[PDB]
Amino acid sequence: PALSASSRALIDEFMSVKQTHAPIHYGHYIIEEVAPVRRILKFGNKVVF
Amino acid sequence: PLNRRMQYSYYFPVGLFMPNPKYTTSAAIKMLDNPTQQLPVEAWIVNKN
Amino acid sequence: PLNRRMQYSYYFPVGLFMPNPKYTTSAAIKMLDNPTQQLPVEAWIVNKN
Repeated sequence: PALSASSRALIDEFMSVKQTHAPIHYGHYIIEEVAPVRRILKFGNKVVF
Repeated sequence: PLNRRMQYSYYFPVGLFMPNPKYTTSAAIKMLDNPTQQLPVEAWIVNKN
Repeated sequence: PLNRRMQYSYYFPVGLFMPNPKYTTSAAIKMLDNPTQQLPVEAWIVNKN
């Protein structure tokens, strides 16, 4: 499974706080990336591995 | 010939429906609408760039 | 001649309108405005001073 999000709010919450984010919201969700290649993420400067 | 190209299949769902006892696992996400009649429509994924 | 300059062109939008599923990624910033009828009309930037 790759990085998905059913809203941008959950992907902002994932970009901000990596460890304590919300993987499931009320009417949305977000699936983290468990790929064998660690694709480093960047939305501005909020660096998430 | 040692510069081989792996192929990894990636998947993600789009527009599921959550179970009816809806919940949140983190605060500070306030979407200004009805949270019970909330429905996914999209899949905001991340590109290579 | 080894003290050359660069031209890093910058940009920033002014006065965009957010979609009607409005949201927040952080609490503890409470404005005394109508949050659904909110509308940017300025754009505060930083200087180099």
